[PDB]
Amino acid sequence: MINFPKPTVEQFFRTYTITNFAVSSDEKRLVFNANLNGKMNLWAMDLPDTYPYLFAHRDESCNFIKFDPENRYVLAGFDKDGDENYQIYAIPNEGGLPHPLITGDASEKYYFSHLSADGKCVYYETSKENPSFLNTRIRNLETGEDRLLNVGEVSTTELAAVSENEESFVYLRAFANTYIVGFVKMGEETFNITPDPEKVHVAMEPVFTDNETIYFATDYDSDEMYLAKFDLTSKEFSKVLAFDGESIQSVKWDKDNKAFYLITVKGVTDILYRYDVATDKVEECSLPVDIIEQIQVAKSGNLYILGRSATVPHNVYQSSNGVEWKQLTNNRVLGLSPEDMVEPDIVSYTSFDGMEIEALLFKAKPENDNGYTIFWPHGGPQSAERKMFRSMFQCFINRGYTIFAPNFRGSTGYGSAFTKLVELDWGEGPRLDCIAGIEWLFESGFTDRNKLFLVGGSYGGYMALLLHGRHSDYFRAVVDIFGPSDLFTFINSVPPHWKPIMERWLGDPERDKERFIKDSPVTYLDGMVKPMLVIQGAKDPRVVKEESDQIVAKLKEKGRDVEYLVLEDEGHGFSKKENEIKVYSLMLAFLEKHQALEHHHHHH
Amino acid sequence: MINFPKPTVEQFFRTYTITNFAVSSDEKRLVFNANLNGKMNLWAMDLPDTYPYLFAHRDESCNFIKFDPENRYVLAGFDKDGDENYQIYAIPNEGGLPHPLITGDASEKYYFSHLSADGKCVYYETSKENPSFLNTRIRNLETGEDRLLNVGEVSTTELAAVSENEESFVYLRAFANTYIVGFVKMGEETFNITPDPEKVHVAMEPVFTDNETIYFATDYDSDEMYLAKFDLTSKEFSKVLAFDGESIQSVKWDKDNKAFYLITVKGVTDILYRYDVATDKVEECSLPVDIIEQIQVAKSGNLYILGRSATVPHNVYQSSNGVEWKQLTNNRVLGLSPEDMVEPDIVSYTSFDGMEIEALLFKAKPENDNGYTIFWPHGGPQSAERKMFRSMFQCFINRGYTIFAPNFRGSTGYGSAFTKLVELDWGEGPRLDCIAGIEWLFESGFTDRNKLFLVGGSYGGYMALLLHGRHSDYFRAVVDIFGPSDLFTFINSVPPHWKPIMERWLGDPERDKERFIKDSPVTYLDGMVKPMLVIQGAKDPRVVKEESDQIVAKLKEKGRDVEYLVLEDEGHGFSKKENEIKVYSLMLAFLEKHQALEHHHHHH
Repeated sequence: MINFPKPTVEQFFRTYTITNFAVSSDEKRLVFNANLNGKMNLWAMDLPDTYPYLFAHRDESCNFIKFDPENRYVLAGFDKDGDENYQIYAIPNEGGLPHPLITGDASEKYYFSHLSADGKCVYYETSKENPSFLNTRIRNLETGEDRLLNVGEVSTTELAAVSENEESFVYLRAFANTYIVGFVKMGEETFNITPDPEKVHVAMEPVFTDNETIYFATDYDSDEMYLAKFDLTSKEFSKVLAFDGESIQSVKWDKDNKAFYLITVKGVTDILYRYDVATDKVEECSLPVDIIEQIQVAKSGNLYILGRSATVPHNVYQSSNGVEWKQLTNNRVLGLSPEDMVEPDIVSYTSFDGMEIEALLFKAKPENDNGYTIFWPHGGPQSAERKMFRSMFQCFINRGYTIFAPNFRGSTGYGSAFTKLVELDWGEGPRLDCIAGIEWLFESGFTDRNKLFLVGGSYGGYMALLLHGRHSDYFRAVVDIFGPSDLFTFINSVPPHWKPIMERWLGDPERDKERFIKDSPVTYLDGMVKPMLVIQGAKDPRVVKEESDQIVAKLKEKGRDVEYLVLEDEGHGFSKKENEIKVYSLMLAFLEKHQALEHHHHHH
Repeated sequence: MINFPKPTVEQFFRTYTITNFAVSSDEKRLVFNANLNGKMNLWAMDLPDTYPYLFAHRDESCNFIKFDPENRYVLAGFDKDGDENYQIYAIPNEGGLPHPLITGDASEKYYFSHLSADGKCVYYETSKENPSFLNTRIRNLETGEDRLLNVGEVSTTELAAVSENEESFVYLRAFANTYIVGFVKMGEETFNITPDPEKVHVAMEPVFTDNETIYFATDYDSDEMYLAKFDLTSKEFSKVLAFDGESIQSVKWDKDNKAFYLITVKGVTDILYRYDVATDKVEECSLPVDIIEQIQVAKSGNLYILGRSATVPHNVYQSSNGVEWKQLTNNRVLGLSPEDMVEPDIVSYTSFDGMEIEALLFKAKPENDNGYTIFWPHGGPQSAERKMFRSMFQCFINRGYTIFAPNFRGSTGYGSAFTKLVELDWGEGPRLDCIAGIEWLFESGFTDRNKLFLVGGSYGGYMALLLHGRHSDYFRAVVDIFGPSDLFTFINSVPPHWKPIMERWLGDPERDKERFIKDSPVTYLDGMVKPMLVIQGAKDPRVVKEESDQIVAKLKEKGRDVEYLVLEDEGHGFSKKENEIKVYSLMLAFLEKHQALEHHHHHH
């Protein structure tokens, strides 16, 4: 009847992000962090009523939310403008204004570790007197007394679990993202929790089941993360449950049912399992989305997840049995449904050394298809592109782009060994996996030559710059979103507590000088001749602004076609809607103007 | 445990407004207009799910919302930055971007009147060819055809109801706010719906129950508005149902139960009644709030309202039967409950001629009380101050102010005769009502001399200016929010279609020269010695910018303490949160600094 034009990119601009949530011990309140009003703030629902209200006002990113078990307060962590100098604040149980609780100087960090079961004692890590390795302290909220509990040594040390009786403590000590050693502290004495800490492995997600037992996730002597157990009395490590070709990334003790909920990564999706300890039996549950951001188990055995799909934005869901899910939030893409968006095809190709590489290909719909492709290397590097909603992707797909995102070596979800391959090799193997995937796109016919764009953020921004420098001929245009450009400057500018990890992840500036030169994008500045858009957040602590200033500066001396957008109030990401939309709008205009006119004149 | 500071002012800044709403015919969608994300936009709930999602993006005020009966579209009307040039847009059933439907030049107005029961034909009013009186047209959505239906004559005329068979039409013609004459057009002939249209009276809210029958509210030969019926065949007018000391202001036909829902005004609250036509019986319903803003009756008989109370913000409720209400939305004040806010005491005093004047007194809480009082003349003037939420009041009360809001002569809610007393008397009767209220405050002890601020908006702002001009000694400082300052400029600057009403409401600038001067604030410019803040929206069509510009320009010539805030992107109100907050912040800081220093030195 009325002729409504088809959807435009502006419809994809009004979707918000939910980063995080928590559920009160009695399940009467669920609080979540979302930029529903244009900036990050905590919102609440009085379950079962799902109409949300503002729970606290702050307009900052939030790193954790914790209910008092006796409902006298809510704790949350907030930084400044993407600072990542998170500190700990308290909020009245009914909401209100955050109140400084465990805070200090603007450059200090205060991370929440554990809350005592009586709600009196907060365990946390701080960088204050120990920037490199962090100290572990306790604040007693009744008396105000604050104690040193553990002094970090050797590498970055955090407190990851505490026994009901507050006599036993599990620490995790990170030497790399793939080498994380667990130890228990009991007397003055300490104990490894795997059989051999000299073996490269991760221990994650420890939980006390007794004052004398922990279970946790580890890939000790395996290519996948499995469920292990450690007995503090006998000091016995045991392998309990493993999944063929899947890594456990989440362990949740359902105490009253003596059961675990376990999330695994199987490539580009997450799977949920229930494990009944007593009957040693495993139920395969069903998730309503493909990618889980967070999960919580209430005392009653109810299950709460935060997750998303390719075609479904961040939403929170509730289940009793882990099989039928009530969707609680209703975060949608304006006027559309999953059918209106594109699911990616999972696809694979063979790389230079015979290694099979899995990738996500999002084909533009014929009706929208503009003939161009965006090659998107994900950020990390020890991360992944997965069936996870980014309004960014579907926005570009709406404008008609095909998108290709390969999980180059270094990506997670393909076992421990695959993930280690980017270590000490940021610019050889992964780059060649990308070139190989580009060649595959041409062979496939889903990309035409001279119609390939290149877009990437963070590590992907570095890869965008690196591919630009050394393989310019492939690309029509490049977008670099906070990409490190020089490895010597970058490894010196990361936060101190990342420094001990950087020797194993990246390398050493003096010992590995030659590799560092060869993998730094600024070394190939002369080869960066295609039009380029650079985007950076001034407050970024991971990839500091200087990495984007220097590369833009060096290009501008050579009179190059470079655009540069700085967002004064953001860090490693865009928590404010205004800024997010500004970035989308600019990337779209940039890519549009660098398509070829290809104007056809017909018989008229 | 944790020492939380007491509620601050900034907690009243995060509350949003809901101005208007509609429910689909099948009750499976409810759409409403709100500035929950900082600007006005349509949000929606898939009932019984109440988690809302964005339905249309526009960032503009919305004057109506209308579902298609066959669920192929939603109509809505938007202006530009508080222009009040509303025009008609269509939105897909699922939501999306509004599409120009019945629109034109930026200065033109297109007001929706009626949609045909098949969803084919849209009746509307436009200023285009008849700015003073308006014309009524019809648009066929299947064909694109647009016919002229009626030409406004004599005074400003709208189509208020259309029969099921589209052969009879009720028009309303307004000569004053208290004088609105109804007539019916069938064939080419027209009849009065009241016996004598020479009697000053109002007819309102007509509804066709048959193609031969209408009911409506009117106050013909009465001091209150009552339910009335007019039979189109026999041309019989009947007085059907009246409520002692209450005026009907809304009339809703529940067709399947042959029943009426009627809302009355009884001073400072609204009351809901059900009237069963078959049995001539009245059932008194209960409301979950004191002031109703809008009401729809679904075909199933279910009841939907939007409203508020002194301590409960705008919210939407639903009922099977008008007794037990389900609150659908959760618009709250951040971290607070009703009990944390102040209910006004209902008070009354005798005025200069013995007339009784009702008033709302908000007493500051002992623990907050700063000892000052704010005197607030409401806007309109043929409006009222009522037990209605304004985040503004509770914000000032929290900071420690007592607030007094009298319903001076001209106010609604105390019968037709009372409402007319402001007509041709803006600056005398009501001015003296205010003075008597101020004298009563002093005598009651609830306000001290030298501790009285004055704050008003619209007609309230005119009154603020006048009270300042002729009576400055009563006041520490004054806030004028978009108030007319000079009656000569004002009456010439109002919108074209408001002009016909203006001779009866205000008067004639030649015939009434003397009174216009006596009642213009700007003739008492010399008496405005107290410090004053002035607030104006640039796009305001009711009280144009020039009314505030000129009074500020004149006070500045005499070196007076005047502050002026213009909001470039607002009209006669603050639809955008950023502006509303700037206004509150500035008012609070203005009133603080013009309190007396009151420093107390202690023995320490």
